[PDB]
Amino acid sequence: KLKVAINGFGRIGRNFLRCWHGRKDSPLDVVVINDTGGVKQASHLLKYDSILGTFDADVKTAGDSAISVDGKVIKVVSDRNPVNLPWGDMGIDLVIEGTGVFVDRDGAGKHLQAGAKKVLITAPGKGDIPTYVVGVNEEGYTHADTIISNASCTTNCLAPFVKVLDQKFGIIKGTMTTTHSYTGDQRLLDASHRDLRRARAACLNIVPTSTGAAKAVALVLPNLKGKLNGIALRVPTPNVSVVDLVVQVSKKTFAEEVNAAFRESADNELKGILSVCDEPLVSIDFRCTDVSSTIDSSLTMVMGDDMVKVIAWYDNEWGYSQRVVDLADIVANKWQA
Amino acid sequence: KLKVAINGFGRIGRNFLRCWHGRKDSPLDVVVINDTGGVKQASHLLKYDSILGTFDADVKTAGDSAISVDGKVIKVVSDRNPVNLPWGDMGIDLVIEGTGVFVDRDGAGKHLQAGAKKVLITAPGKGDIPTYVVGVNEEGYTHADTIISNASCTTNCLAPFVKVLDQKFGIIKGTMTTTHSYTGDQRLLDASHRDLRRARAACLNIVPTSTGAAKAVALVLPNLKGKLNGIALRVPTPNVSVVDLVVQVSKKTFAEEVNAAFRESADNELKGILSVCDEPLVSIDFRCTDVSSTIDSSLTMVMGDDMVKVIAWYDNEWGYSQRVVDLADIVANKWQA
Amino acid sequence: KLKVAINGFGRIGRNFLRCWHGRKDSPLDVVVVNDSGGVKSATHLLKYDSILGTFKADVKIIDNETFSIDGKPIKVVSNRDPLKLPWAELGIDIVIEGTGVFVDGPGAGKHIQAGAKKVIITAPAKGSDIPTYVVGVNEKDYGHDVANIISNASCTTNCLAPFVKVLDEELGIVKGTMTTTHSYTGDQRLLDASHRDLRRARAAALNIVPTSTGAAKAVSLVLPQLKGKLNGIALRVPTPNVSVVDLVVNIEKVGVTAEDVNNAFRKAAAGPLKGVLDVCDIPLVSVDFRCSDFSSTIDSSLTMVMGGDMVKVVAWYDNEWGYSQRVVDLADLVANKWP
Amino acid sequence: KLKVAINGFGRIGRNFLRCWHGRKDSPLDVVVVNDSGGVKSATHLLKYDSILGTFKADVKIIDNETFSIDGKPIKVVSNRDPLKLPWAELGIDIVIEGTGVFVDGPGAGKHIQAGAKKVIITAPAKGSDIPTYVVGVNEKDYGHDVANIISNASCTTNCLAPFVKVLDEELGIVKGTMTTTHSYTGDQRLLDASHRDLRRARAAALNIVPTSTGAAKAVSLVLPQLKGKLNGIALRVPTPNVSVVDLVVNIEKVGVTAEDVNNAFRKAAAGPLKGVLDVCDIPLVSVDFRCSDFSSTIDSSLTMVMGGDMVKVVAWYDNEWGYSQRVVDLADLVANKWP
Ligand SMILES: NC(=O)c1ccc[n+]([C@@H]2O[C@H](COP(=O)([O-])OP(=O)(O)OC[C@H]3O[C@@H](n4cnc5c(N)ncnc54)[C@H](O)[C@@H]3O)[C@@H](O)[C@H]2O)c1
Ligand SMILES: NC(=O)c1ccc[n+]([C@@H]2O[C@H](COP(=O)([O-])OP(=O)(O)OC[C@H]3O[C@@H](n4cnc5c(N)ncnc54)[C@H](O)[C@@H]3O)[C@@H](O)[C@H]2O)c1
Ligand SMILES: NC(=O)c1ccc[n+]([C@@H]2O[C@H](COP(=O)([O-])OP(=O)(O)OC[C@H]3O[C@@H](n4cnc5c(N)ncnc54)[C@H](O)[C@@H]3O)[C@@H](O)[C@H]2O)c1
Ligand SMILES: NC(=O)c1ccc[n+]([C@@H]2O[C@H](COP(=O)([O-])OP(=O)(O)OC[C@H]3O[C@@H](n4cnc5c(N)ncnc54)[C@H](O)[C@@H]3O)[C@@H](O)[C@H]2O)c1
Repeated sequence: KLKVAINGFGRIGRNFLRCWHGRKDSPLDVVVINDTGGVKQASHLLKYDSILGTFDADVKTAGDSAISVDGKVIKVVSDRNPVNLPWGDMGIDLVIEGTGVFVDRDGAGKHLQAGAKKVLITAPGKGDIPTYVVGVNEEGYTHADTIISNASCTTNCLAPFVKVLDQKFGIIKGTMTTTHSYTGDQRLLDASHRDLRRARAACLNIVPTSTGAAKAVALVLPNLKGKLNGIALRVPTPNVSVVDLVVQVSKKTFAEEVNAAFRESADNELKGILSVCDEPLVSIDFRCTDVSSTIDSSLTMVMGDDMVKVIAWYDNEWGYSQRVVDLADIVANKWQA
Repeated sequence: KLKVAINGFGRIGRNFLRCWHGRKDSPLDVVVINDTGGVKQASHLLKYDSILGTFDADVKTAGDSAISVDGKVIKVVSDRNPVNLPWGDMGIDLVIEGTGVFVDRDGAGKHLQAGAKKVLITAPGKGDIPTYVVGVNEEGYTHADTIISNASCTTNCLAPFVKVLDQKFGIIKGTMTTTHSYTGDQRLLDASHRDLRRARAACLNIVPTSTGAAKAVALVLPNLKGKLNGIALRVPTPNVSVVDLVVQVSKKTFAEEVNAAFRESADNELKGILSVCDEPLVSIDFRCTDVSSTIDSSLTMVMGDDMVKVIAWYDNEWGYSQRVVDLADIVANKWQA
Repeated sequence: KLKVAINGFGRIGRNFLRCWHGRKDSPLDVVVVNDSGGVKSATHLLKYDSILGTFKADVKIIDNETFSIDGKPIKVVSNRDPLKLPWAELGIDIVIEGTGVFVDGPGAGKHIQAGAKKVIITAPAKGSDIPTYVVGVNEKDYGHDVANIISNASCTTNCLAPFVKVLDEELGIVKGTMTTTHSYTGDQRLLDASHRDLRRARAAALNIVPTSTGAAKAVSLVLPQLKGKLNGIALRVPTPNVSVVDLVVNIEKVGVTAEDVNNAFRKAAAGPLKGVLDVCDIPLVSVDFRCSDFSSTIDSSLTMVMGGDMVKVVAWYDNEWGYSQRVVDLADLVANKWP
Repeated sequence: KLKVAINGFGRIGRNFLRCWHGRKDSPLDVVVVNDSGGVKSATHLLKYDSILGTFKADVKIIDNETFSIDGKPIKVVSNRDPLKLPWAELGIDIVIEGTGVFVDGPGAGKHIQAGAKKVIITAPAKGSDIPTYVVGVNEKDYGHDVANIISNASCTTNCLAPFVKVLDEELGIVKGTMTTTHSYTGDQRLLDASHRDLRRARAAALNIVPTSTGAAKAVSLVLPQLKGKLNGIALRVPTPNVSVVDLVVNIEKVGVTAEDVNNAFRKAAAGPLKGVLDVCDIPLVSVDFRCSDFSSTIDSSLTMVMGGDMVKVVAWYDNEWGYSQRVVDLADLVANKWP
């Protein structure tokens, strides 16, 4: 219903719109997309995922500048500058930075200059930029929050339940890492890049790196300041990743209890946000899964009743896309205008 | 010099003999090999690694039942039963279980029945079976230790330096995991196996699993009883792996100091056993590396001056093979007979 | 509507059962599974696919000899012995060789002795005693009591046979030698390991593998007018699964375009070989055909001509999914040929 | 012994410099590198290869505009502007296009205006104005001041050209249409991403890619007697880095065996095309040829005949390593052709 716009049409926005069309009563409405690619090119592209596969809905280029989605036409634009983009023209309520380049307040500001109402970001807002997360700060979302972001799917996976865990026993501290799958942030072959690791081919190489999660959790949970500083392991898969973490909780306990509380939360509020998996399952067993998190209760363990190893997966985009969905819906909430 | 024999000629024994021929003054001498495969088949096989590549030495089937190594002929046998194997025939001093099936005392005992002097094992001795590790228990090796094993390369990587770390600050506890690469222990495609995870194709799928390391370290270090219980992550690479671990040490400190002590140890005794890597490096940057361990001092960190995240790599076989080499040499040591 | 039992629950059989439950009105009743792997594992295995994923419906485990799917229960056996399978007890009309073991007639007849009515081989019979029946090819030429144990060679073959037949039929093909791009399989070695064929013995995930395929014969088998007309070798790509082949042939026509043929291609594919055959036009790559019931999908922008008659062709197939459907509808025909 | 500067430090240029320092008596002096990537990174990049690994000797970084290798220092530039490269200052005789950008003559001549003496294109010239010189092919036919900016098409081409030439030479080839198995490269998309060609635009690591190659023309370019004689399309395997092709051709001979040819194959490969060409006999797979200086390696057990003259052939090559060596010895010849 609400007029939406996506920008920097990465696989992120692709899966995103795939969910949006697949979304049951999407209260939102994307109307245009920007990315360097072309109309039929992008249409073909999105028409076939390399993980889900083809789109279970005809998408043709309805017009040479727009594409249909079973008749649902959406304008396709291509530029590297938000001011060149029909925000005030199309009266765009919301632009979605997928380029990853407008990690600044200013970057989003360009869209507002071209006539954007609000700007949301799939990336960790580089600098003092708010990021709302379902079951986390989503209530802190105000309509005054016109410029807010979303950190890496990795982060968002961790945030809520580890919050509850600090709320369950009280996590004194504990750092992590993630089996993160590679991406465009890592050059296909060994090509020059800001990060040598990211510069590496890595198609056949595990990449050690980091993520703002180490602080993004402290970001979303100022309470969690410094209690965790985890790094990122870009793994040679293209897919959904799982996360490692051992924490130091204040209250002593056993893993199974933590797992039970996990299920409980995945019923009370983490329902739909979180799942608890107990079967022997691997990355394949978590695809197109809408719960941001899949607790491997079957394997989570605790050392000294305080040092709590945990296993839970998260889809590189699909789950993240769903996060984008419902946060955008929350934006449609508190949307008197 | 000492007459050696290898059994179950997995890629393990392949890389092993590749090092042995490449070994500078190998005081040992393999004379025969068993594995289900055939003579020219295996010769061709070993002649070309999929990681190092071809063998930098002509190997032909010197005889229809044996193969040369630049003229160094070694008998090739093929059977599933040690009693069918020329131990008392060839007067074999030592058989090397590579089959992984004789994880029992009894399994090795079969070779001794066919006339083996001692039996060494590339695998974690399933049950009460001694495993010696360089710089770890290798001194505890006695000539009376005729039946001793060697746990997974993963384990052996961890043991020595974490020992020193408990010897450096005093590791109260702390569990781990490893970016272990898949193997034959996991079915190429989704084929039936004892472990569903191991049963999984996993060619494109990270596998969560475990390893005796969680106890093998407590095994080799009874002092380390329960101080660590780490799991295994079989990653979709075929290659050298790296290890994750955060520990709880008694003495407070900072990572850089730990790294320095790491270098120091990799000079005093962990020299050749261990390296300290500070450059941004990935699995490719650790192949044919003889130090069992490559400390990523550049990335190791500590939480609360006690919770010590660490990064260090280990070659699936090559390094492990080297471990086999020098332990076998130690067997040639204390070898009055 | 007719008793069936899979003999060997290969990934092939997994996809097969996927299609069977995914079948509209499957005239056949797969009731018991053979694989020495434990029912809980099995249920897991099929319940968690790699190439496409979890069964898109429930699977449960009734008594751990005999699990269920969406309430519909399925027996399971677990053996390598043919006679030790309750073909007689379970009254199974048809054996589904999902092991490739009994590439011999006698090996299959063993299960018949164990009380089976018929056997189908989901593979090329190493002998010749067994009719390697193919959809759109000899499926019509199948007869009941006419070697009630019939065979079915590799997808590789089946993908190629029918349309190239139609090609030498409408246009006439002098000869030709194909070459596919097969995706690694269990016979290949995830890592260099003890194995007969030196090639697939290597670490599969990291090596294209030069091998051959019985197809070049199987096609001449099913097409005796193709006897010694086709050769071609199997290229085994370290990709999960996205079978695809190319072949240049000398046509017996005047030397016509390839375009016109692509027209005729899709025509027959839209004509007698509806559903069986596809000739797509969109420029697409491997993943662009996952889980496609078409035994083959040609793209026109690929197939071309060298010397008028020297003409090239490209098309794709899923070594199981399509092959699975092939098993399905042949058995269904068999069921029609069944009394 | 002659000034050189790589223009664009592609992985190609990385392997190239590996060979250059790995060269016995390289008559050429690569002194400065072009790539807008920072010298510390560069040093790292070359110092840490994937396909084979770290330089098997020291590499250091003297002043971070200008690093070193084993004491031997190397300047570096970092730009996309041709004129902004000190070809004139550094007095560089030869430009090594390692970007594929200036597939045009003029694009290369830009660097000449920036003070270069000659340009070589490590790629197929999109135009035709540039001599796509090839070892064992037209390398002898190269002349100084004869378009001192000459080109060199893909390894793909160069692998095929010379020996197939010798084949139509000793036996005569009517025609034929090849098809390779190229491995993904930077032009391909690690993940489905905005890109011109729909095919290589897809996630490379998980898709065989149907594409074509300028080779079928380049061969006709270098072999005008092959004008319109060869076609063939590029198959892009998500393989790490191993290049290999097949092709069936109709010979102009009586219809001889393939065996005899394999003999003649290795003969010429051992004859005029020593080092350049290989015809191996061991049944081998992709990895079995890593870092092999042979522009091509045939395996006899593969190449075959369909119709006497309808004859198949298989051989391999490293898209860079061999190609690198090609760049090396051509420049060395150029150096001999140099005053
Ligand atoms: N890998 C994931 O699924 C994932 C998960 C977490 C966060 N993210 C975020 O998603 C973004 C990357 O998306 P992706 O992983 O699909 O990669 P991607 O490279 O496919 O996305 C970027 C796309 O935008 C285009 N683009 C770049 N700069 C542009 C500009 N100035 N204007 C217009 N288009 C431009 C690129 O050409 C490309 O098509 C980043 O913001 C990243 O932080 C990605
Ligand atoms: N991935 C590794 O390199 C690694 C890590 C640590 C330890 N190990 C140990 O190495 C062994 C596996 O070696 P691999 O990883 O090279 O796998 P592998 O499967 O290649 O090794 C087993 C080999 O032995 C053969 N074999 C099996 N049973 C046999 C029998 N009864 N008699 C004779 N031959 C037999 C198999 O056919 C195969 O060739 C196990 O014991 C494992 O614990 C391997
Ligand atoms: N790969 C394909 O798509 C394809 C196409 C054509 C032909 N085939 C034929 O299908 C066979 C199996 O297909 P796959 O690729 O899934 O192979 P697979 O090895 O995965 O299937 C065999 C399965 O059955 C088990 N098994 C082996 N022998 C058995 C026996 N005697 N009784 C019961 N179970 C037994 C194996 O342990 C394994 O679990 C191959 O051997 C091949 O001849 C397969
Ligand atoms: N892949 C092969 O083996 C092969 C074989 C034949 C032809 N080629 C040609 O070689 C070119 C590069 O080879 P590659 O596969 O290593 O590609 P690549 O993209 O890895 O190499 C180009 C590198 O140079 C940089 N670059 C791009 N434009 C530049 C410019 N104008 N000035 C300076 N640096 C620039 C890129 O950012 C990248 O780091 C290709 O474009 C292709 O035309 C390569």
